Amino acid sequence: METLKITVYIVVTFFVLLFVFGFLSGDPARNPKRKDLE
Amino acid sequence: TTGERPFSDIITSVRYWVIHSITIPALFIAGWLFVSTGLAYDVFGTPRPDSYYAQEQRSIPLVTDRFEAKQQVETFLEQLK
Amino acid sequence: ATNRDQESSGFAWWAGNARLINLSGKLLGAHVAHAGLIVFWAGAMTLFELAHFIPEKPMYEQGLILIPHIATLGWGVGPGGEVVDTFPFFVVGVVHLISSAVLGFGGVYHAIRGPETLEEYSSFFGYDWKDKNKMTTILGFHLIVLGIGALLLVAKAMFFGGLYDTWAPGGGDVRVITNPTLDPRVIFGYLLKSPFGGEGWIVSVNNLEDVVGGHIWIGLICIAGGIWHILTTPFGWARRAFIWSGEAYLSYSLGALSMMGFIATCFVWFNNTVYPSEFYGPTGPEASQAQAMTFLIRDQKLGANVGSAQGPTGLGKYLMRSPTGEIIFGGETMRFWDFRGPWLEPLRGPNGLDLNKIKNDIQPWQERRAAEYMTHAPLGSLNSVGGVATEINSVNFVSPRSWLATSHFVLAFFFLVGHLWHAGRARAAAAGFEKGIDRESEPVLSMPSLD
Amino acid sequence: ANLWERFCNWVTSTDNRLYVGWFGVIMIPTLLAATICFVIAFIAAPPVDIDGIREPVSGSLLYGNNIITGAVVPSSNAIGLHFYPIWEAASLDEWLYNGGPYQLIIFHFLLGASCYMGRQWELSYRLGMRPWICVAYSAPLASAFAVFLIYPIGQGSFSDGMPLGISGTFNFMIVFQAEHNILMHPFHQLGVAGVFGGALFCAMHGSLVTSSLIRETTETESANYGYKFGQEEETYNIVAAHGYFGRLIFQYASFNNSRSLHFFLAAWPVVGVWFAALGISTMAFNLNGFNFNHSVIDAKGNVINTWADIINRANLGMEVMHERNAHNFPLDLA
Amino acid sequence: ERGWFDILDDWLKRDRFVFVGWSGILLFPCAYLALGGWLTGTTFVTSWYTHGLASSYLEGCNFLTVAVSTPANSMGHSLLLLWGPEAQGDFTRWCQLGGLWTFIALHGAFGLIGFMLRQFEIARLVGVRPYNAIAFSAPIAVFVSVFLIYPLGQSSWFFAPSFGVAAIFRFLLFFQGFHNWTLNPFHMMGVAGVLGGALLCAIHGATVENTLFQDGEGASTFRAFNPTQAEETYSMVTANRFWSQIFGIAFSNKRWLHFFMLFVPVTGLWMSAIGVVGLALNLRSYDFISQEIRAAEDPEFETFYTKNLLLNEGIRAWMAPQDQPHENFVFPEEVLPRGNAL
Amino acid sequence: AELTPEVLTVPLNSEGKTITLTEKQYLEGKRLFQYACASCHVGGITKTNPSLDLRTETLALATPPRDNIEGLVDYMKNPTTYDGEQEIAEVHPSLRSADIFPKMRNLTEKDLVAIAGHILVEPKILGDKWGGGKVYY
Ligand code: CLA
Ligand code: CLA
Ligand code: CLA
Ligand code: CLA
Ligand SMILES: CC1=C(/C=C/C(C)=C/C=C/C(C)=C/C=C/C=C(C)/C=C/C=C(C)/C=C/C2=C(C)CCCC2(C)C)C(C)(C)CCC1
Ligand SMILES: CC1=C(/C=C/C(C)=C/C=C/C(C)=C/C=C/C=C(C)/C=C/C=C(C)/C=C/C2=C(C)CCCC2(C)C)C(C)(C)CCC1
Ligand SMILES: CC1=C(/C=C/C(C)=C/C=C/C(C)=C/C=C/C=C(C)/C=C/C=C(C)/C=C/C2=C(C)CCCC2(C)C)C(C)(C)CCC1
Ligand SMILES: CCCCCCCCCCCCO[C@@H]1O[C@H](CO)[C@@H](O[C@H]2O[C@H](CO)[C@@H](O)[C@H](O)[C@H]2O)[C@H](O)[C@H]1O
Ligand SMILES: CCCCCCCS[C@@H]1O[C@H](CO)[C@@H](O)[C@H](O)[C@H]1O
Ligand SMILES: [Cl-]
Ligand SMILES: [Cl-]
Ligand SMILES: [Cl-]
Ligand SMILES: [Fe+2]
Repeated sequence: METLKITVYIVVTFFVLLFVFGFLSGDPARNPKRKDLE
Repeated sequence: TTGERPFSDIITSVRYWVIHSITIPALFIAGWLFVSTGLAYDVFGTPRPDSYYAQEQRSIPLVTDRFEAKQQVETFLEQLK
Repeated sequence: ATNRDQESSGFAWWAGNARLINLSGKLLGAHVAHAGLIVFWAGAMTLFELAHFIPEKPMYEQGLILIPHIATLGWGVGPGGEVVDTFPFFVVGVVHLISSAVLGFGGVYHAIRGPETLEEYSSFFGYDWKDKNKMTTILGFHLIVLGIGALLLVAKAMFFGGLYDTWAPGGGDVRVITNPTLDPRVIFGYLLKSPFGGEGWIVSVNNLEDVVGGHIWIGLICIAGGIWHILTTPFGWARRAFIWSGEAYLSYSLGALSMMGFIATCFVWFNNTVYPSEFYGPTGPEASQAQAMTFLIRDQKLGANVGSAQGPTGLGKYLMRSPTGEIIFGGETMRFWDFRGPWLEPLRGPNGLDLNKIKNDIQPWQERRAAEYMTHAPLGSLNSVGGVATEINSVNFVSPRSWLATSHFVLAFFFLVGHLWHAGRARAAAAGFEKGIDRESEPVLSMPSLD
Repeated sequence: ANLWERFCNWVTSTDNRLYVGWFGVIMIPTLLAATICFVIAFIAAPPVDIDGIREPVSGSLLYGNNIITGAVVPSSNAIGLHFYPIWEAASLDEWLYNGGPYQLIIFHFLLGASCYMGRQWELSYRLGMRPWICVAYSAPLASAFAVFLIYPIGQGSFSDGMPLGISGTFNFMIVFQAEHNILMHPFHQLGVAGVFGGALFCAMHGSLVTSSLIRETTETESANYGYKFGQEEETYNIVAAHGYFGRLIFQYASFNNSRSLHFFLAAWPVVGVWFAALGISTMAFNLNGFNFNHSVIDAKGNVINTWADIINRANLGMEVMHERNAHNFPLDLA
Repeated sequence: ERGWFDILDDWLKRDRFVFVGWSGILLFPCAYLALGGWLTGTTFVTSWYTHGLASSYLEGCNFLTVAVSTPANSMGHSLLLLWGPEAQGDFTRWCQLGGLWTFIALHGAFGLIGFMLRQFEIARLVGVRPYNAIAFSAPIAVFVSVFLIYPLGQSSWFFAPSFGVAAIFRFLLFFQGFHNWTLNPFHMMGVAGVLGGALLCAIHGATVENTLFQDGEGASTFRAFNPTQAEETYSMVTANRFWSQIFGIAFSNKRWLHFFMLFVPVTGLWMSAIGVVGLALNLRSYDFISQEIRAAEDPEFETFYTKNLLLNEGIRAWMAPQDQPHENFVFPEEVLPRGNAL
Repeated sequence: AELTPEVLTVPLNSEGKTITLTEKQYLEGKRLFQYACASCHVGGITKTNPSLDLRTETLALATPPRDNIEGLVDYMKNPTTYDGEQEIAEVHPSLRSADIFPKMRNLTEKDLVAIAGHILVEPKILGDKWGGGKVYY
């Protein structure tokens, strides 16, 4: 159970970091019209 | 457009309100008196608050005979007084 | 009539307030007039409550939501939450009502008489939504204001007579807080607690020292943040993450208010410290616990050995164990064993409810309180018939906790919807397609087929 | 481009057969976990002590259920609102007895479905659409939140969350009626107007557009071949449809503006379902349906029943029989 | 050739604010009398002699509790005509016996026929296909199944739904407790058609509104549509890509889409009606025999199916004496099914 | 049926004397019972001890007898267990315990008589519903 907990913690942190860094990665500019929204 | 006078013309006209400032309150008052005079109870056969049960009765006057139902209701009504 | 039809503004009457987006003077008026409406209601509603208030009935039998907020600050009440003086309630109501006139005056003036834009009137008061530095400045001012408000609570609790403390030794009473909790391990510890059962995140705050200490931190954090935001401009990574427009900013605040609303719903539903049960009635968990307590007392008076009494299921009829072994009340209230309240805690030992305390130490005040709370559980109909859904008409009661939790759920929910509506629109407007797809430049038509 | 850049370009790509996106990065794993657990549990899970009274209820197919009776059973009343991940159990056997799969499934699902809503915004943005499909999806989503999270919170237990099953759903409905008189609550009434009206307007829109399709085919082919995907010209005559409907009722009761019509089609069911969801979410804190029990009294004080009192008798039946071994004290307070 | 029939036909079909037609001769009186009867009864008329209930504003009921209630069980399926053998021409007695119930149900039935005839008549005049009339067959099948067929299979009109908000709720709960109607796959198909229809309504409206072409300068986008325009107001191609990518499939054919919008809720309603026809005969989906065999033999075997039947048994025992007064049920406290404490 | 003077005539004492309450007294009694008592005693039951109800026959068998105005008025001043053996003012609303049950603070002697009359009159109207609980709803 301890190993499972840690594994899930690491899995969740991995995906959450992808979500946050991903939306921080110039998301307003990822559209088909006007990109210079900064 | 289907030929009739626009509603918005009608209800913003003075003549409409001359008429309806009478007829509307007349109808409302007549409905009021239909109840306040007790006429409504008589027309529809609805019990008044004192007429659901005889004084000591606690049995519903349920209709149990299809063809004598009118007479049963009448007997129930007699039992009140 | 500047920008006051659809043809000139681009917005229909039903979105008419969007005509204000770039008219800073008229928009100031709308905001100040609105603040007036809020303050008016606080004032008027208090006076209505006071007019309708019978001092010797519990507040919670009287449909009161505002008097309980004033009482919780220590005004007008004494031991047990008894009302000792209604004048503080009158003062709060009157001063709010008077103040609303002033806000209404300013609001109406800026809305229909003052300069419709502020920018050519004043560089200080005018603003462009897209000016990042000016937006953080105004944000900064408002943070300072909010921090001063949090420190007002601190000042009330420490220097101006205290707060109502349901936990006060020997019975609830107004108490001055002399040792607010400053330790950041405790204060920020609440913030990292699980929101699940037995933990309850910030809603678990259960003593006034932590509450006051919390506001000391918040007030200082907010004042510092305000100075920071006045003295800086947003960094590159923030510039790249956000949409910078009035509608975008609205969206972010709607999101925030939604979140706060759901939190407030949970606070009034579970918390009996900053929402004392003396004023708000028992919590749902509290009343269910109180029922078990009531019948334990009754049946034990009759000779029942309540520790050894096996219920129909094999679990203890009155007392059983929680999943970690603590002695708790039985029946369906097993779910509520995390409940804590001053009338019950004297019966609690290190391993939970203590059988010797139960057998020997239950005082008549505890019996009274449990009976009171069991019979004022937060259940009732929309037309304010108290009790279970099958109960007959007789008791006119809906708990203030039910009114407050339901209203704030509804409002938080629609605010989430507004967050989504305005955030999605802000995005589309910023990118230039909020009015629809350009027929001659339809993006999908330039993309490869999916298959 | 570096790896992170390339990865971001792929995640947000408008060319993936199924859009991934940042929402999708959370949605995909959480939905897969919820789905896989649900399927396995629905098939093979042992009985679960839903009511915390050591009275296990069998939900799975292998333990004597069919598709209609089967369910993944809510977590135990002993747990209440406590968080019961696999790793808080001493063993999977305990986890199973106590209804651990329920929590794993509903939490992964609610997270995943919230990200499904976000993903609808996200793709609309990538494709240059207007953004509010996600707002329409907030209606069913809010409803799932109400029955799986908000109601449990209010009542103090995930044991009172809607079961993941067909009969389980009906159990939740009947007990909800007993406890809240939901039928008499105006928010559930708005919900009914929302779905009956959504169905009515669905049929009405379908029938009126179908009525007015322009002749482009012969009698030995489907009229559907008269429309080609992506053609510029509208395929029905809205003027004829309005001509029809405006005479069916009267002129100003019919929409001649397609945008206004399609907005109404969105708004009617969405708003009604938002009120349905809010009904459940506010009955969660026991503000219940209208109670007119014994509201009509005669001159003496005899109770004169109305149809509300008959409802009340049905409700009482439900109340006294539900969870027949779980109550020890006279009032059902949660 | 130019005779009175043709002249009347002319008049009936004039293009006026409210279209009349030949169908109007049936529709207007029947609809007016059904609506007027409902308003009359809910406002003034009791259910004391038929049900032992107050049912009107006059007696103190509100919009939720008023009803025009069914006749006494002893009337059987009597047409209950004003001039019939029960009321014998006495309007007051007729009201007291529940004559307004058959009045409303029968004028309502003929009114619905008139409405569907109107849909046909108008379609024919304007030159459209009669799918709206076809779709309205669902409401007809529901009305006929629930208000006419159901009570006709039962003992009397007593057991039809009474026309009232709370009265209809009572009808739902009766069907749960006595028929286990939630368990019926025909009701389930109903549910799926109604909820599915609501889904399609929401999703189609939102999709059109979110794939609009920019056809004006306004931020409020309704004015950028002209009824007479040739072109689609929204992009089917963008809508199609969106849904293909979000959900995996998407509509590509607008005629199919709008046909499906007819089919789903219409088919659902029609299925629910078939189930109610079975309930007329108590031909229920009440039980799973395999479940009952197991549970009878094994006192540890419990499912949500068994739990619901216990609820049903409560409903029946607790509601029957007041809900079925003609049976004169007396159920001593000691026989009433109850769980612990409650 | 009407709320007659006969319905409103109830025993004053254990010795055969009666008192005929006015319609205003009946209404006051209902209001006051709702105000001070119905949170536990709605419909003539007792939510915190369902074994004891407010039925007239139950009150007759209480010690001292509580099936008359004097017995009920005395109960509201100095409540006892059903056998008369213990004084329960510390856990039951009474004038004697108005300090801890503050709703009792404003009740006058007139008010106690009205509440008492309500307890005696209501079963005359409602029959077994009075003290019957949910079974008779
Ligand atoms: C809290 C609610 C609120 C507030 C504060 C505002 C504020 C405003 N709206 Mg909005 N609006 C609202 C709700 C609100 N709105 C709602 C619900 C709708 C939909 C019906 C609208 C629809 C709408 C449209 C279509 C338009 C506005 C516009 C405006 C602005 C100009 C109004 C004007 O020219 O008045 C002219 C009216 C008068 C001169 C009549 C009197 C109005 C005053 C303020 C009444 C005050 C009474 C009060 C009791 C006085 C107390 C005084 C005392 C303290 C001394 C103003 C800033 C306009 C705008 O954007 O301009 C650029 C605009 O075109 N609004
Ligand atoms: C957020 C609220 C707010 C903001 C940003 C403004 C902004 C402005 N107002 Mg308005 N106004 C307001 C509220 C506001 N007003 C209210 C409530 C009223 C009713 C009394 C008015 C009545 C008003 C009039 C009649 C006029 C203005 C004018 C102005 C302009 C010049 C202000 C100035 O020079 O003061 C400079 C600074 C001072 C005079 C010192 C400040 C003194 C205040 C009282 C200190 C209070 C501080 C305290 C923290 C406030 C707590 C509030 C809280 C309890 C709610 C400026 C655009 C003028 C204008 O537009 O010219 C055409 C103008 O003639 N305002
Ligand atoms: C209403 C109050 C408020 C608002 C709207 C803002 C807004 C802003 N601040 Mg400020 N700030 C504030 C108060 C506020 N601040 C206070 C009180 C302080 C003092 C502590 C600061 C100190 C501060 C600093 C030091 C900086 C900012 C910066 C910023 C900018 C970027 C913020 C951002 O990316 O957030 C979003 C947050 C993140 C992207 C961080 C990671 C997200 C995690 C995972 C969120 C997890 C929480 C989750 C939802 C659960 C809630 C419960 C939780 C408490 C456990 C933006 C202009 C930045 C800037 O540009 O300054 C010029 C910056 O460097 N602010
Ligand atoms: C299209 C219009 C229309 C339709 C279809 C109906 C249909 C009905 N009405 Mg309604 N009604 C209407 C308009 C209509 N009504 C109007 C305008 C009024 C206000 C005056 C009423 C007032 C009314 C009342 C008060 C009642 C009815 C009732 C009825 C039902 C029984 C009718 C019956 O047995 O007729 C039998 C007659 C015919 C079918 C006519 C046939 C004509 C033939 C073809 C010609 C032969 C005539 C012959 C020469 C006569 C000689 C007899 C002589 C030997 C003595 C039926 C549902 C009853 C009901 O609902 O009970 C529950 C009832 O009590 N209706
Ligand atoms: C803009 C606009 C708007 C809005 C507005 C607003 C929102 C306003 C507000 C306003 C306000 C917000 C106002 C207020 C006022 C107040 C006042 C006027 C007060 C007074 C007071 C007094 C007089 C007092 C008295 C008393 C006392 C002192 C004590 C006790 C008793 C008594 C109470 C008597 C609208 C929507 C219309 C639209 C158009 C535009
Ligand atoms: C007073 C008090 C207290 C304390 C308090 C405190 C200390 C608080 C704090 C608070 C805090 C400290 C808070 C925080 C918050 C945060 C948040 C809420 C966040 C948000 C975020 C966001 C929203 C983001 C977004 C995004 C991302 C994710 C990335 C990408 C993009 C974007 C940017 C969009 C206590 C409890 C002790 C007691 C009672 C009283
Ligand atoms: C049966 C009968 C008959 C007939 C009758 C009739 C035809 C009647 C009619 C009646 C009517 C025709 C009535 C009416 C009434 C009405 C009412 C009673 C109304 C009410 C309303 C309301 C209450 C409303 C409300 C509202 C509004 C306004 C808006 C929105 C919101 C609400 C909904 C709140 C005859 C003689 C042949 C024969 C024998 C039997
Ligand atoms: C309470 C927590 C306290 C946290 C304090 C620190 C604040 C958080 C800072 C996050 C910094 C991330 O900064 C962000 O990183 C990503 C990842 O390379 C950058 O990189 C991105 O640049 C462009 C921007 O148009 C994208 O097209 C590209 O795909 C990507 O590489 C962003 O342009 C940068 O702004
Ligand atoms: C912003 C307006 C606030 C008005 C402040 C009123 C003081 S409040 C006052 O403070 C006293 C000590 O000085 C306490 O003894 C007393 O209990 C308290 O009510
Ligand atoms: Cl159950
Ligand atoms: Cl219990
Ligand atoms: Cl008894
Ligand atoms: Fe369409």
